[PDB]
Amino acid sequence: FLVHSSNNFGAILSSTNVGSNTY
Amino acid sequence: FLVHSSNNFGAILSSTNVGSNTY
Amino acid sequence: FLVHSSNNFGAILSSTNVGSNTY
Amino acid sequence: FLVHSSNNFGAILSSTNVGSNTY
Amino acid sequence: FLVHSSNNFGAILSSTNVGSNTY
Amino acid sequence: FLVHSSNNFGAILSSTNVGSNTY
Amino acid sequence: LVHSSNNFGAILSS
Amino acid sequence: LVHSSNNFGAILSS
Amino acid sequence: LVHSSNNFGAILSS
Amino acid sequence: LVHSSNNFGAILSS
Amino acid sequence: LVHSSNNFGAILSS
Amino acid sequence: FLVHSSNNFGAILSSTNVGSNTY
Amino acid sequence: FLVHSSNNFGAILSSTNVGSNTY
Amino acid sequence: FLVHSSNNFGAILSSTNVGSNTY
Amino acid sequence: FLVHSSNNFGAILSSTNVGSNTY
Amino acid sequence: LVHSSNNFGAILSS
Amino acid sequence: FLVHSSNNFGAILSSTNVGSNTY
Amino acid sequence: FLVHSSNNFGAILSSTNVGSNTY
Amino acid sequence: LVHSSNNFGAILSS
Amino acid sequence: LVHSSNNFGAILSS
Amino acid sequence: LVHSSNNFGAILSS
Amino acid sequence: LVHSSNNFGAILSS
Amino acid sequence: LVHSSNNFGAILSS
Amino acid sequence: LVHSSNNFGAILSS
Repeated sequence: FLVHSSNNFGAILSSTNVGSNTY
Repeated sequence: FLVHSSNNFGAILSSTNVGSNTY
Repeated sequence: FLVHSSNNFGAILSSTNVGSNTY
Repeated sequence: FLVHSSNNFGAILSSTNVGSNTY
Repeated sequence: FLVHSSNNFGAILSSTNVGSNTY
Repeated sequence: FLVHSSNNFGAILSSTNVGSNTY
Repeated sequence: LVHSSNNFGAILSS
Repeated sequence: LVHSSNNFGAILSS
Repeated sequence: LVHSSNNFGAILSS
Repeated sequence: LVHSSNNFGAILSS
Repeated sequence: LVHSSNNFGAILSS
Repeated sequence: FLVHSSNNFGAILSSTNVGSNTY
Repeated sequence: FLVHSSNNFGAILSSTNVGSNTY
Repeated sequence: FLVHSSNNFGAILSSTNVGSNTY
Repeated sequence: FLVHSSNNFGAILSSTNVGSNTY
Repeated sequence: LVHSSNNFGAILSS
Repeated sequence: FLVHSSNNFGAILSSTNVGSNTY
Repeated sequence: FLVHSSNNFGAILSSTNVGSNTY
Repeated sequence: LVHSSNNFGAILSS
Repeated sequence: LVHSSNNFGAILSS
Repeated sequence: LVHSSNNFGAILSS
Repeated sequence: LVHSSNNFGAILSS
Repeated sequence: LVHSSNNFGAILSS
Repeated sequence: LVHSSNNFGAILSS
């Protein structure tokens, strides 16, 4: 058998910025 | 058998910004 | 047998902004 | 047998903005 | 047998804005 | 049997910025 | 005393 | 005393 | 006393 | 007394 | 007294 | 005086997909 | 004086999809 | 004086889909 | 005086995908 | 008294 | 006087993917 | 006087992927 | 012969 | 012969 | 013969 | 013969 | 014969 | 004969 187990107990803050390109 | 288990117990804050491109 | 199990117990705040492009 | 189980017990706030493009 | 089970016990606030484009 | 186990108990802060290119 | 067998749903006892 | 067998739905006991 | 067998769902007892 | 056998889900007892 | 056998999920007892 | 001038003479194809999140 | 001038001479195809979330 | 001028000379095709959420 | 001038003469193809997160 | 056998998940007892 | 001039004469293909996170 | 001049005459292909994180 | 003075709009002559 | 002065609109001559 | 003075818009002559 | 003075816009002559 | 003075925009003559 | 004075933009003659 195959078992994928993910357990998260903490706060996560993710910020992603893509852009600001001048052509 | 195959078991995918996802467990999240914490606050998650995600911000994504795409754009601001001048052509 | 195959088992997909998703369990979320925490607050989630997601903000997505796409745009602001000048041509 | 195949079992998809989704369980959400927390508040979710999602904001999506698309637009603000000048041509 | 195949079982899709969705269970939501929390408040959900979704805001979507599309538009504000000048041509 | 094969077992993938991921356990996170700490706060995670990730910031990603891609862009700011002038052509 | 709560006994649950083959629980695929969400069970909430208070 | 709550006994549930083959529960695929949502059970809420208060 | 909480006894759970073959629990694939989410069980919340308070 | 909490006894869990073959628990693949999330169990929360408070 | 908490006894867990074959626990693949997340168990939280408080 | 202040002059904002935007001139677009080419075809623009924009595709945006937001979603497909399981909780 | 202040002058905002927008001029578009090309075809524009925009597709936006928001949704497909399971709770 | 203030002058907002918008001029569009090209075909525009916009498709927006919001929904398909299961709770 | 201040002059912002944007001139685009080429085809632009932008694809943005945000999502596919399992909690 | 906490007894855990074949624990592949995360167990948190407080 | 201040002059911002942007001139683009070439095809631009931008692809952005954000997501695919398991918690 | 101050003059910012950007001139692009070539094809640009940009691909950005952010994500695929397991917690 | 096309003469345009202070053109803020779009002028198309064919 | 097309002469336009202070054109803020769209002028189309064919 | 095309003469343009103070052109802030887009002029297209074909 | 194309003469342009103070051109801040886009001029296209074909 | 193309004469351009104080050209801040894009001029395309073909 | 192409004469350009104070060209800050892009000029393309073909």
